[PDB]
Amino acid sequence: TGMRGAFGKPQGTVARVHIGQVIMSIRTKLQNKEHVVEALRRAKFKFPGRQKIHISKKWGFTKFNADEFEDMVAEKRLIPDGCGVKYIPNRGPLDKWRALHS
Amino acid sequence: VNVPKTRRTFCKKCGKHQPHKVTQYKKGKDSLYAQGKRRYDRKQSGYGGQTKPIFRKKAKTTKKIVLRLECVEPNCRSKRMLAIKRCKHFELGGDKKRKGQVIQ
Amino acid sequence: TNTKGKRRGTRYMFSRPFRKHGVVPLATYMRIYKKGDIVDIKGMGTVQKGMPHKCYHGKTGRVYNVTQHAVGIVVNKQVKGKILAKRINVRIEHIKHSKSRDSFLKRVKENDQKKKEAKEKGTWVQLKRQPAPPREAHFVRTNGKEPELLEPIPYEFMA
Amino acid sequence: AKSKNHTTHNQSRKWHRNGIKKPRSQRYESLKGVDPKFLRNMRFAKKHNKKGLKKMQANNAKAMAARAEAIKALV
Amino acid sequence: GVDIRHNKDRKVRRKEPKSQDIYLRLLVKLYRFLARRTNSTFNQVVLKRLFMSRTNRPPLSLSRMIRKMKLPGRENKTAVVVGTITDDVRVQEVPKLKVCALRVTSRARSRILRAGGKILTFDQLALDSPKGCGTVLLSGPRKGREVYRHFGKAPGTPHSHTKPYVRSKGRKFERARGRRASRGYKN
RNA sequence: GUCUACGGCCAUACCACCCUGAACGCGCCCGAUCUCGUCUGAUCUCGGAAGCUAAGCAGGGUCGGGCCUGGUUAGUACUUGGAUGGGAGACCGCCUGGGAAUACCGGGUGCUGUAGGCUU
RNA sequence: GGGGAGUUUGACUGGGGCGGUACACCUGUCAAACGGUAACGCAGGUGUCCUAAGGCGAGCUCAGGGAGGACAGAAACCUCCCGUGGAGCAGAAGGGCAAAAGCUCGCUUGAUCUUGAUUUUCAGUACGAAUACAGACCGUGAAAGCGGGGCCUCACGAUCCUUCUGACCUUUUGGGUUUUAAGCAGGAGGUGUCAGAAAAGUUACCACAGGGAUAACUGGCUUGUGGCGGCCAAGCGUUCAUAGCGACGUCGCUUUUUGAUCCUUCGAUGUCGGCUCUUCCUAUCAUUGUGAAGCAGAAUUCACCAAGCGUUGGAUUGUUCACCC
RNA sequence: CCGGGCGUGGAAUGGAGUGCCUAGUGGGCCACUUUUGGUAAGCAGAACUGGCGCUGCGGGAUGAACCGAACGCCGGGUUAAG
RNA sequence: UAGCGGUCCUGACGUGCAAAUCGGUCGUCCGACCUGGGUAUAGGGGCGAAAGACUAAUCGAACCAUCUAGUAGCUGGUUCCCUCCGAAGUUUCCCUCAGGAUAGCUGGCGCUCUCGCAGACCCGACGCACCCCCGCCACGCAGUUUUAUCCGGUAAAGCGAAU
RNA sequence: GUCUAACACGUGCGCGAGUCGGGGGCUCGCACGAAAGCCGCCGUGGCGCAAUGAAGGUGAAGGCCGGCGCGCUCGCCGGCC
Ligand SMILES: [Zn+2]
Repeated sequence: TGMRGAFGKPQGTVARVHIGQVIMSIRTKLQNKEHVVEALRRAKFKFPGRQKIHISKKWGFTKFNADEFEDMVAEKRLIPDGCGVKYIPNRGPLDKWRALHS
Repeated sequence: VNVPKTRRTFCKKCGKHQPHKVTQYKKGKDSLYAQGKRRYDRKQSGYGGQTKPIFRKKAKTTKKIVLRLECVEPNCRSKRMLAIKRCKHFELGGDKKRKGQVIQ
Repeated sequence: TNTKGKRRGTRYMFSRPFRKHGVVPLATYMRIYKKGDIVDIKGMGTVQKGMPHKCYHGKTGRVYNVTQHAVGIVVNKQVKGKILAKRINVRIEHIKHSKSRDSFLKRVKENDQKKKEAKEKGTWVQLKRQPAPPREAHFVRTNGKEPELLEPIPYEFMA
Repeated sequence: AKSKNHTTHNQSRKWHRNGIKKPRSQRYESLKGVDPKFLRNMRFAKKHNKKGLKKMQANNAKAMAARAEAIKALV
Repeated sequence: GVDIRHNKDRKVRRKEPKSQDIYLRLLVKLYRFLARRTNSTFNQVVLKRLFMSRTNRPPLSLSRMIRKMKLPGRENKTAVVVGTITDDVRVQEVPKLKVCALRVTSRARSRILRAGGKILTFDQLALDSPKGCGTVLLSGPRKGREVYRHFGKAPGTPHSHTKPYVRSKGRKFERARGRRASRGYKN
């Protein structure tokens, strides 16, 4: 306070960004291409500084890429289950389930 | 702490381990005279002054207890002195604790 | 910040690495140390009796005393700008040999054998360790194709 | 009053101005701190070495003759 | 500007050093010529010593001279000293030999001439032999003086063995603490 | 091939489950007077040798987990050294050298000293 | 026995014995992959405790979970299975440990006597603490071995003086004997300002040496707090986001507030407010010229160019500030 | 421990080793990079290296530190930062 | 009113007429009044209708002389020329923080060897000279890279790896 | 700013197992001299050649080997270095 042992005490709580972070991801129907960026550009005016906006090259919040994702799902290596899709390698001990029905 | 009254250990005069009886130490008073006390008196003598510096700012709350060992061999009178780490309580040869049966 | 403490900042140093928290494998006990071969000092943690101080964790120096189950070691401690040749005791669980000298001894043996063989053949070969010279002039055969055309990648965004 | 605390940086050049760097090595050195049992025993060996010369040299005149002859007798 | 460092520019081993009375100065004016124009490293070293100060040319005790000249292979050779020769009373055997030193004490000179040897002054030596020709060269001990037992590791360190400066040797002078573990600690 | 006692490395040796068994080799297994110790001959200890390899143990199987070792991750992240390089800043590019770790995709799944057997 | 006298009345310190020990200590971190390292930097602990919580030797495995069993239940006690330290190691935290360093027993005092060496902090001085050997007496275990305090890192102390134990010790003054005294060794009595003075205030009656190395003013750097705006636009404005405003956010400016700092003067810059006088700035209360409006007129509100010219008379306080006719 | 036989081993530099006596200092400051306290400070506190201190010259107009740069007295030529 | 005082102008002068005076306006002016001379009280002492006032232009302890040049970690200064070398502001301890001690950094005096006056002869996987070193240690060192072998746990990265 | 005296330390200059006129004394000779020269003084004595103990005190080298003493640890003459 009078600097005779000055050291602050907790107040507020922030998050640290990194060049290339992803502060907000919106998912919707492809028809809403110009609603997504239109709305999301507002957040550029609430956050400090400049933040490039961007349209993902992925199906959703998945690890995956352009819509060959769904081809892979047809191949059954990707299982639609929950807000994301569960990956499946060809490892594992179900070499009788993959027989009975893959 | 606590220590039993009788324990065997090296009796220097004997030359071997022998049993010893332990009595905890307490200070003396004056030989009858001692030239320290004698000069201190003749220095206090005369008009004025407290010559040798009295000691008032105390800071220690326990004295280094000391055990006095007596031999027991007939005509091995010897008595030898030994120390122990500090302590805020002391007992001697008291009631020993058996465990595994303790009730609050 | 703190000052004197026999083991400061040895939370990770003496820590029995990242899976081997077991008892001491016995070969470290069973190794034969002699008077005057270069050990090196890496402190363990399980021994609990006789550790070198953390100033000597990693240094390496001659050995000059051999007790029952702990050797003395002469190592160079760095202090203010003088360098001291200090002597210590270390339980043998913290020391180990150091190939630094052993490789030199092997190459000594090959040098002397080569000298003897030069005695036998009359020809003076080059004795050890001429340092690494620059490259020689060699022909690169290109039969198989004409070289690959290599060209920069245009920018793309992967957030 | 108030004083300003230290700052410790020039004491790195201070040494190297002309500071030595080696412990002044030497050949065989002072047996101070060796295992005293070994010390006693090795001393007995030494005392009966520089005694026992009608032991030592009278049982090494043989090896003197032997090497001093053989080092040529290879020829 | 070069980056050399200058603190060792000048060598302190001085070249024409302290040379103050005319006899020694003239001896130097003689051996300088020999040092220049004779490859005899012996003359180099002898002249290099004719500069030193007396605390660096201690007196060659005659007993030392005897037991260093007796050694095998050193018969009929002049033994040369740059310091001076003081006779010893530790020796009863009359000498046997021939010297060549700057200054020799009267007792030692008496006993040498009685022995039937010779005394050679450096001019006599130079005209005898323009260089080291069968000449042994000695020196009185130069770690002899007292102050060396004062020098060294400062006393009070764990394993000095040096002599402090105290004004007597009585029991009460320094032997109080830092000397006997009955009084606080020992060296 | 393989086992037994002591081991060194201490997971390529662990864990799970199924199959296989080149002496009495280990072991299960039958008893408790002697030795011994427990509330219990379960354990420990002793004395045995009727059956047993059902178990341990050894070997094998596993689109096995684990573990070891490779790739892809990447010359990316990172940094020694340089500039009167950009930027208002936050940061960043370059010259020069060094150069990783996940996710993911391969491969492997005890070796071996010593003294001692057998080929069920 | 302050009637009278002598003297003392710690240091650190974002100015000042106010607060607090950063004054001896030890752990984790800062601390930048030797390893040293700073602040009244951050999270913490100590002035003890233990006849065993020491030393050996043997035997068992802990935390918790799952299925069962009369009372019995969420939890007593018994049994089976899973069980990589998830528990316990006297206490802070870190390290370390699974036929142990834990748990239970069994026996015991190596928690003893005696030289030297080394580490730890550093002048490579001591104290403290620790390392590894050697010479004795021992302990346990069949034995190999292990043990000279606590599983390791903290848990404690100089000269002088006092006190105790030690040898059939030396001296006790011309000699002898005996008391007593001084010696020599090892422990203890303590110095927490923890390398170790014995110590209460007040000076507005004050003094001398100094200090801008250090406060109280202006002046500088900063602008958190103070004041002035700007951006985004859910809403208020019956209808309507922007006539006029503006929340949740965010970017600046100004030095007309208050702080933070110590750079300049302590061998001196006269430090509140008021009175008188000049001049300056503009983010404009009024006036000249203009746009806008939820603007009919009248008033009034927002904004633009703009400091040429105005911005009062009094009650109350010293008032700056305020308040009222 | 005594005797015997074989010589020196990677580049680049250069003479090393050793003793005695001893004045001044123990108020620092700044900068590239790393880093703690703070909102930040021409603020407080740390590591490395270099400077200012103790030092002038050209250049940044002006200046303690920045850039170049290191000094006896001069003539000729050539540059660095500019 | 004289006499005695000395309120307000915060009037005058403020290197003054004056080391405290002047002009006006002010309180008292028969009582605890004003005043000359004599006499007493003396420095930790007197004297005080009490302000620490007065004690010779000095008083919360006068003046003079001596001890005496008291003492200082504190400011001030510390006198001729050139030449050579050239820092520290950090460690530890201190009633230590504007100071010393100690280390470090500094200069001076030197020393022990190198052996480049190294002929009229004659080599090193040891340097120098090279006639060649009988006389010769190329011995040694490094704020450096190289080749080996070691040590750590920051940057970076991870949570479908424990906390 | 060792200013001067007294210490002490080390370096340097000059005289040795010693060194030293240090205080006294002697020539009478006193301008120069309060000096200079001389000594059973030659040195009582300082400092040194000898340390250590608290103090009684003790205080600096062995080797070969002849025998007898069991060469037994060892001793006594031995001859020698
Ligand atoms: Zn006894």
